Amino acid sequence: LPESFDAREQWPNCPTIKEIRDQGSCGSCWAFGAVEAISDRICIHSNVNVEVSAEDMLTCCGGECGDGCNGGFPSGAWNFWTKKGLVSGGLYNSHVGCRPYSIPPCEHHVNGSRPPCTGEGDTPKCSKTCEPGYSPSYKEDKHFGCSSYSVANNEKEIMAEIYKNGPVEGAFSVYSDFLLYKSGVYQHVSGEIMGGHAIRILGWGVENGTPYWLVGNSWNTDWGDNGFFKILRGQDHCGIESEIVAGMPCT
Ligand SMILES: *[C@]1(C(=O)N[C@H](C(=O)N2CCC[C@H]2C(=O)OC)[C@@H](C)CC)O[C@@H]1C(=O)NCCC
Repeated sequence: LPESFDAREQWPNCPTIKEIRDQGSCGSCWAFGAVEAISDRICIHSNVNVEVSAEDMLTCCGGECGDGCNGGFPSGAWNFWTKKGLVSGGLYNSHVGCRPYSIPPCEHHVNGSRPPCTGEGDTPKCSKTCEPGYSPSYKEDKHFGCSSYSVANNEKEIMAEIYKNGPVEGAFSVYSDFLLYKSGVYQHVSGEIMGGHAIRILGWGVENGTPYWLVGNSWNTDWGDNGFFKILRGQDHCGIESEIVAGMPCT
């Protein structure tokens, strides 16, 4: 395996890999890490480009994935993709796809022009219909996964999975010092625990002798490094290597 790897550069024909979304004032990271990676993989293994609906995942999976805006289970999300499939749907107010995200973007621990985020956000309804004007129907717009699996807590295996099949979803413990991340390789040194956070791992590298994972967060582009961040790799730091999940699209 190479010393560094950036899925954005390796798969130029898949622009979703470079995208950063905004989960808004809702604990839907579990859903975002999943639909983002799934969007990437649909493109990688179908060379079609689809903005997979975070809304569909968040609202219609149900108990199998956890508790909507109150948190969820990454592996459960990929299961939903293989069982019920996912329709398309872009950013809030984009009118792109069957079910665009319904929760407004906000400022995640940074100052900006958008309203500040509020942890208080209710899970939107599961509506099996597409926005007006969109075709085909909800049922016909479903994209299915044909496998859902969990990658072992093994650096090399995780790198191999990304190298061959594309970005994966992962999760780690977020402490307050992570909230102010701006650059460099993140390593937890202080701060109260905020909770578990699901994200998208799209590569790896070494910065100043420090091995890291290239990760895309779902807190918009003005947080961190243009929406992305790097975290220590190889020591299951904050559990970053302990909950890796992925899957392959049908056909
Ligand atoms: C993962 C999750 O969404 N985490 C939270 C979060 O990202 N936000 C909620 C409101 C807007 C976000 C923010 O800006 O937080 C600062 C927080 C708690 C993480 C830092 O609860 C979700 C998950 O599904 N839980 C289980 C772990 C996989």
